[PDB]
Amino acid sequence: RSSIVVIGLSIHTAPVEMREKLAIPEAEWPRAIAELCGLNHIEEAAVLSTCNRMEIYVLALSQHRGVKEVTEWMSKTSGIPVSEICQHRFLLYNKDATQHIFEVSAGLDSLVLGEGQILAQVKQVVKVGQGFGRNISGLFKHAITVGKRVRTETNIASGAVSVSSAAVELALMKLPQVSARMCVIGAGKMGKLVIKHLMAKGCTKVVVVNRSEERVSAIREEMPGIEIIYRPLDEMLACASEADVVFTSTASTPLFLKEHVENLPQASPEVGGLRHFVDISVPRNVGSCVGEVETARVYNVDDLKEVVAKEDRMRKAMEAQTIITEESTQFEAWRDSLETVPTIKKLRAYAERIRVAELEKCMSKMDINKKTTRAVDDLSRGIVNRFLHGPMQHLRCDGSDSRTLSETLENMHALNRMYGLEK
Amino acid sequence: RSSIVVIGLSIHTAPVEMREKLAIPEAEWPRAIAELCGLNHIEEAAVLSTCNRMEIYVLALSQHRGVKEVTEWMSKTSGIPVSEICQHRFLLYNKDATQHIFEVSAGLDSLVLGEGQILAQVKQVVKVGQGVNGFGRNISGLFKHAITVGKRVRTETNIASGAVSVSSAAVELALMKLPQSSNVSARMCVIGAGKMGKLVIKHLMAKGCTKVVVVNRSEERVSAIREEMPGIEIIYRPLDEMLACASEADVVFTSTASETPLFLKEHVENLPQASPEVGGLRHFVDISVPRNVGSCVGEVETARVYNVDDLKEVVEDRMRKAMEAQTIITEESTQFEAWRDSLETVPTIKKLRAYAERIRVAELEKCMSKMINKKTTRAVDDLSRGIVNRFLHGPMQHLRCDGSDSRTLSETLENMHALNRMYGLEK
Amino acid sequence: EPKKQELISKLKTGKTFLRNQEPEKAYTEFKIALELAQSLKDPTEEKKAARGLGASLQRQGKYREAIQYHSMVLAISKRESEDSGITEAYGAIADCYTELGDLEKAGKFYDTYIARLET
Amino acid sequence: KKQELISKLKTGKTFLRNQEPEKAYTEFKIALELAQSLKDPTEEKKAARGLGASLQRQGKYREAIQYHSMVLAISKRESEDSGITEAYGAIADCYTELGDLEKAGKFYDTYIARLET
Amino acid sequence: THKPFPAEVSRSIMELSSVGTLSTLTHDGWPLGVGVRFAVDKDGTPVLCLNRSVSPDKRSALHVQLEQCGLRTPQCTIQGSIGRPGDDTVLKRLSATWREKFGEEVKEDSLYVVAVDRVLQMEDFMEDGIWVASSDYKNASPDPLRDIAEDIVNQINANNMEDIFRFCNVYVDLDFVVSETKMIWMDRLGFDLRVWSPRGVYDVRIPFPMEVTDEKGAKSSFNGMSQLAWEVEKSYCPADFNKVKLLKQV
Amino acid sequence: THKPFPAEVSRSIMELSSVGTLSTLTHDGWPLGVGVRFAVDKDGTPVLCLNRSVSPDKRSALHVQLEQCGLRTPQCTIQGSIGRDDTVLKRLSATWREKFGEEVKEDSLYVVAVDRVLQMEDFMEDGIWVASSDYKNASPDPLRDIAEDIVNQINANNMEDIFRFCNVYVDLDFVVSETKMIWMDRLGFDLRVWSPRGVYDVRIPFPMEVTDEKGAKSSFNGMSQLAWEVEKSYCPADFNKVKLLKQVVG
Repeated sequence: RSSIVVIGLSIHTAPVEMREKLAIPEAEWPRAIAELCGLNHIEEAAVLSTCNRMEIYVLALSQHRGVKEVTEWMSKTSGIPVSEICQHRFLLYNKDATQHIFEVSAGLDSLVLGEGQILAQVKQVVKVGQGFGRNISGLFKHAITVGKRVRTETNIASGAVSVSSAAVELALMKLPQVSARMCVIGAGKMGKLVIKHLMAKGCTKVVVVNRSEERVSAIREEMPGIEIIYRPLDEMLACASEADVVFTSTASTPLFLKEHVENLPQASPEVGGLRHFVDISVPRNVGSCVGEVETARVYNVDDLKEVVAKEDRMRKAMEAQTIITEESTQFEAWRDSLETVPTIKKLRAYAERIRVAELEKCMSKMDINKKTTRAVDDLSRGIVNRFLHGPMQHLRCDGSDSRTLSETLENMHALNRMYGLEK
Repeated sequence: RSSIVVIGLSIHTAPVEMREKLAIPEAEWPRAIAELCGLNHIEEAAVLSTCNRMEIYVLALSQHRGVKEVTEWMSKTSGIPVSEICQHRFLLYNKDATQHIFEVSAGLDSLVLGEGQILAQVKQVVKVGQGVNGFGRNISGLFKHAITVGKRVRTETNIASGAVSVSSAAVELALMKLPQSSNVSARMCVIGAGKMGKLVIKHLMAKGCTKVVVVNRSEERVSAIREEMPGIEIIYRPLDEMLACASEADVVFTSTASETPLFLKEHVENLPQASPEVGGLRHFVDISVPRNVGSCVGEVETARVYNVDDLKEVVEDRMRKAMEAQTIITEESTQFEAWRDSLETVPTIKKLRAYAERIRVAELEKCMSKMINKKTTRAVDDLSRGIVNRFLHGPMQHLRCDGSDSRTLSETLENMHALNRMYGLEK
Repeated sequence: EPKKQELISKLKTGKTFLRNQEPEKAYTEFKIALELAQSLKDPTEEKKAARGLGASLQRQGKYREAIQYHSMVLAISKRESEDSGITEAYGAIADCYTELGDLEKAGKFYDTYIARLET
Repeated sequence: KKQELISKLKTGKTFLRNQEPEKAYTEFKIALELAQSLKDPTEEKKAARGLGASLQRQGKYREAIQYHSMVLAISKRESEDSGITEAYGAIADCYTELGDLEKAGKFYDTYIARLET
Repeated sequence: THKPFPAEVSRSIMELSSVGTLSTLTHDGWPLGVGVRFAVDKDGTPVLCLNRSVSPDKRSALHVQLEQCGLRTPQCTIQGSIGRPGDDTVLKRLSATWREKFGEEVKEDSLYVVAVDRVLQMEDFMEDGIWVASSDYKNASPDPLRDIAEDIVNQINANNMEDIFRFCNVYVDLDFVVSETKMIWMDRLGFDLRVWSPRGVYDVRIPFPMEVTDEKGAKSSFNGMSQLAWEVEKSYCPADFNKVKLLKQV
Repeated sequence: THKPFPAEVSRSIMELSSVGTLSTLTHDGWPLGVGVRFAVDKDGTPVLCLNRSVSPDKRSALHVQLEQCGLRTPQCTIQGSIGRDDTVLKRLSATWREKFGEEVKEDSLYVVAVDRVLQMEDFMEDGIWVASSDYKNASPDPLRDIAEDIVNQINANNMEDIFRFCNVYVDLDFVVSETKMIWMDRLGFDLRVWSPRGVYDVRIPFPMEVTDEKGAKSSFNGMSQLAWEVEKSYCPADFNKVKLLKQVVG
């Protein structure tokens, strides 16, 4: 028995205040995989952690015991009780699992990462490849194929609402009647798209707070359509004080607290005097109660589901499900391709017992001589080989065709019945 | 691909005036089987001929060409044009063919002969075809099992109790057609006191017929019947007084084995009209095939003729016996076919030995050329056949299954397919 | 030495003839081999030639004639109380019955054949 | 000393017949020590194939591959086609016991191509 | 035609089906349609179990469908009046038929009977349909192949595509090439086929040489036509008969 | 309860089914029921094809069934008025063709103005009336197209969990003989349990509402795991078991 299982907390089943307790950094990926394989019913393991999901891919001997051992590990790593995890856990088994990771790599599910960060991370997961056996690696490697295949055959990616994109949109959903002085803390991959999707909405000026000034200056010249000014983290609390809505994306514990915002001035009377703290950084940078302040409201990555939803984004979605369906049933075809391998080993084991017994019962009736023994042994192995070659060849099958694969497995079943390879 | 086919003229599809031209007596059965197997697409054959049916059961290579050849044989033997046969032809294929012969042996296909004549005949066919090379084993296998079905229906269901026979319906039809004014009081007459004849008298008695005149060759035969049923008066007359009896009878039941009619128009014209109690009509009920009454004696105003085809009139809520017997037919029909599917692996068992020999021979010759001998040669040969035998024993044993168990049978056939794929035996 | 060498010659010659599809030329070879084997009073070599005769008849479509010779190798083996070639005999007979279209009878002989494969 | 080779050689197969892989492993080691000392390529592959087989029963599959890979080397060094096919099977047998069905599959595919000739 | 009378088809539908729509009038005067299970006596008169009440206007109509191989859906509609059986011996007669048809029990407080006045009969959807007198309906008998029709059709469509295709060449005068052909239904007089082609999609009625009364009668008749069609195409015998010409679009 | 609103069930039925019964009035005053294919617009108002003309009484009623796993047949009846501008005509003539893949005569296109919808749960049921507003606003169940396919897969591939759900999620007083799964929607799924005593239908709810196919499978796998841990005694069954059953007659 062996099953490919995906376990974890997604954005659709668990709140951000629950997932962030399990957000495993890239540095601890080898350690997380090591611990998971320390479990009895776990052979291989992998950790996929983005701002919209926390998912654990494992190779389990028994899936009922495999899931349990992992769910406990999730509790012993998050502090969240096992009882609460089960009420928010996401769990798919086999081809539902292999499809899911394909649907993630294709950016088909939930808000997207953007600029192929989702596909880049999976490549990075594979690059971190040490002992994550050959089955999990096989699935992830094929997920990269699907991810890039969807990228090149369907530019669905060029019109998809990304996390950073929805951050800009949701900001305008809460803000009246812009402009209206936007500010972005943290200039990264997420930070870039926040400004990029901010510029495309008619934003004249944007304040960007970041550690590296060189990092910001590189962004300003790429997109010359919006005015970008730099200020360091020292004036982070100061820049937020001179902005109507603050975008926070960094890799930090929260940066803005309750009484750190209480000391801030009110926003302009042109936008209602309210401040919008949009936090797309995971774990969060704002919170966990800043919204208690009168002139300030906090929006998590979870609230990005509220907007938006407008046309071809469902046509491209169906065009990608064609790709997913094709590779998903082609990957499972490759997993079934290897099911005959243990039978081939057992057929040699059966053939050897007969070949030995008949040869041992022959030498007892024959001593002499030197070059003859090597002639009676070659005959013994000659009959067996040409007898095995038939079934042996028809147990090894690959490529596609729902007929050759179907017929090969039936051959295995017959050899099991005929030679009693079950025992 | 070899299929069991049943072809012929049933009472439900062909009229008696057409079937009687193809009525083969028991004497010509070995000849008919010999001719039929002389055909190209026909291996085995058997001829089942009763007054209700003329049916030829054959084992064909092709079920299309085989039928074509047999149908042509029917035409050349009967004289009937092939086109005219096809408009009245009865034809079933394999599982439907075995289903039919069982329903006939069980007497389910109405009507019956009575007193178990159908089953007695099937035994006779098997007995006669024991010496016939044309009779094969596949046909014998079907017929022998058909007797089993017959004996099972006879014993496990008293369906034979209220079952309408040809003779039974002959009496029922006679009392039905003659005016409702004393159907029994009418003068009865029966020609030929054979098996069919006794059942007429028997059912006449069961309707209150006190007196009946019986015409027959052997008087001992009639006296043997009189001593059997004292509930009815039986008077014996020889064939010399046949017209003399018909002239003094209101209804004449004719059953004999004469190929030519016993009544022609000319003679019945000379006969007086029947009693005025029945309207002066003399009713000739003919339960014989070939008929004993001519086909234009009905042209006489004072005479009406009835064949076996006319017994269809009202042929009974106790039909549960029919369904109880259908349980037996279904039970055996779907079990006989399973037994046939059991034998499909036999040719594969043969090819697999041949495949093994080619390897075993070739490997031993390359061994012996590259090799003093005496007892050593017999030992190396034992190794050569020893490896093969123990290797084949696995697949070989799992190709042989018999003994029901539809699930094991299914797996057995899949074993064959795999051996076909793995060793390319069929290709 | 002289007659024995004559036996083995015509014996393997027939197998050469049977290897390609000329059974009529092969039947002649074993016919001599059988006659030579009988004069030499060698039961072992006699049943070898007898097997060739049966196989050759199978190639000509003469299956019923072949069974007679396959039954001979059984009689020789039973008389000599040596079980060498009995397993092949029951198999060969079943092969003949299979070609005659009688599979039920063939199956019963194969059933005996399968039980001897143990051996 | 030449008689000592065949002696312990067939002795090792006896322990493998009675599932005692530890006592069997020791004997094939000595047999190899003699086979190399007598400088016979044929006898060398025997003890080496025996060693790998004895290791498979101890669960030491990864170690066993090394000795099954020796017999592949002995054949190439002698230009001999003897014992090669059994090696490719034996190696593939080990990968199958490791749960790795793809490498075993590739090594089994090679194993089929040799059964012909 | 070579198709059975509309009076007989309605009887066939009522015997095979068990589910219908009871159209009735309310106190409001509005037509109301609710699903209901029913059974049929020896006369063709439907008996159903209804949970609604009453209605005081007893005028109603029972619509029953019969899907044939998922291609054609002949349907009939019994029009009449609903009332209690009579609270006597004729109630136990109905409780037995309901118990024999479904094998389940019956709440006798809920047994209503539609007094058949006249019956509508259509061959498929969007069809005009033909009214049937209650005398013709009661007298007409259900088809003797109704209980095996579906099974025998699927068996033909799955084991006998060669013969089905061959019937489209030697039994019907089609003015085109046939792409696909499935078998729709089979009754005492013959069977219907649906032919697919770039020219159109039509339903043909190929009649048996003579009327069929049983299962053995239908298979022997089919095998007889299957034989002749083979001899014609193989040109071993002439085709001395007039091919079917009448088609019907759908 | 744990079942979706009856207004949502009627919409779900209207989206899955394509065959209904059109009940109408005659000149004679008698009610008439005729089979008819139909389609449904974005609001839920039915669109059908007729072979008849628009008569003087426009009021009609459309009854539609939905058989679920051949065990239960939830059904609804749209009661309203039927009548024939090219504005909303070109839109409905497109939706029909998109549903069936067939051409459609615009001269026989009718629309039933929904006034209210009667909604039953099965045969012989009372049913609850639904306002035309609650119906128009309600959305069809998002698992409708995947329900039958998933239900059948569960009934064959997770029978071990279905029996196990009957031991840990429902408080029964009898031994389980056979238990198949009937249906599944956004809120949960129904089971039919057989026993030597009798047969009932239970409604087991999902932990939280499901939105898509992946969610339902994930919810099922979560319930299967907990149900397994309970029976194997690895964790407590810290919840209230389902007690509400329902009598039914097979």
